[PDB]
Formats: sequence, C-alpha cells, structure tokens
Amino acid sequence: HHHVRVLAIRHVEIEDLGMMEDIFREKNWSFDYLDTPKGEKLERPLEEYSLVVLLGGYMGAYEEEKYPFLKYEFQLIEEILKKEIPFLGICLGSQMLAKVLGASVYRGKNGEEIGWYFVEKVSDNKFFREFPDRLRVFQWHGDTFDLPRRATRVFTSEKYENQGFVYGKAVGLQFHIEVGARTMKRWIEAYKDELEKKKIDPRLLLETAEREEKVLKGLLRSLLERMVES
Repeated sequence: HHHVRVLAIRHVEIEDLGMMEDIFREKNWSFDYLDTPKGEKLERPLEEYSLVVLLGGYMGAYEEEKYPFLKYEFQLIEEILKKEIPFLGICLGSQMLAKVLGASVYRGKNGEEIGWYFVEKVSDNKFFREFPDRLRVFQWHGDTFDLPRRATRVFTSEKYENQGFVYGKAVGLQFHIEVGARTMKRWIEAYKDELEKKKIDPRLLLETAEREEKVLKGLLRSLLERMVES
C-alpha cells in the first residue's frame, strides 16, 4: 500500500492536470509532469508510479512523423498495459490508448464537440460507480475512435457512440471532467481566436464551468481514488 506518485504525460502546457492537480495536492500525492514535446523522458522507472495520466492535445493519433514524441509515448502505453499500471487517458490520450488496443481513430462525422455536452453511462464498471446515468461534461475534440475489442464501453453520447471505455486498469475518456472555472479561464485565453473563429461564447463556457465544477471535482476524486486503490 505505497504512497501515490502520479505520472502526468502532457502534450500542451495549458492542457494540464486541471483540477487533478488540486486533488493530488489535497491528498499529498506526488506527481511528475512528463513534457515529451520538450524532449523529456522518464525521470523514474514506470514502476515508481501508481497512476499514469495521458492528457489531451491537438496532435492526431497517426501523426508520429510530424510529432516524433508520440512514438515514445506509444512505447510507454504498451509498457503500462503490460505492467498493468493504472492509466487514465483523456481526449487525445483516450484515442492513443484505443489505437494501442487495436482500434481505429478518425475524424468524427457528426461535427466537433467544443463546449458542454451530455454523456451517458452505459456500464456498472466499478471505477465509475459514483457517476450518474447522464452527466454534463466539457468537450474539445474533432476525432473519435472505434471501441477496442477487449474494452468495455462505459460512456456514450448522442453525437459519438464511443465517449469512454475501460480495459483492465486502463481507462480512456474522450471528455474532460478536470476543467473547472480556474482552468477554463486559462483555456479560453489560450484559445481565444479559435473560439472567436468558431463563434463560441467564452462567457457561457466559463459560467457553466463555475456551475459544474463542484460535482465534476467530486466525481473525479471518486474515480482517482478507485483507480489507485490498494
């Protein structure tokens, strides 16, 4: 029953642990960011980590030639599955996990999801036992994936059949439950021109983040506790 250290694999500086950082701090969990686009490699063996989180980003899952750091990340995922270390992939992270498990990743044919949307829970999987049947979550994605053969679908949606899945101790979520109001403010500033181009009202994204953040943080805490539980 070791003290928890988390590996946080980050593709975009702004797209960070969000409210997971607050939770890790609350629980005195250690964490290391691994910023692979900066050329960073593991500072410790994978066995020193109790949980690995693979965060989102705009890179495509098949774009290893453009983004050579992804090749290293895919190698880590393979090792993480073999060693059965708890793993949480979010957004791009979920798509990279799906790919490693043999599923195609591709552009969504029902438009991008940028903003606040419902997902529905379609499994009694223990990691998500505290989650409700229908949950408002934050989305920022244009790609989706097929459900890997060995995986259990845990979340679906009206636009995208595959919103979240579990395979062993590895979890993939297309959506964000870690973006609260403080993190949202950073994202809307970072992506202000994209939001303007797409005519998406940042005031409403933030107001919804303020309304949802307490419920989402509580669910995120439950998820994390269950994933690392010994």
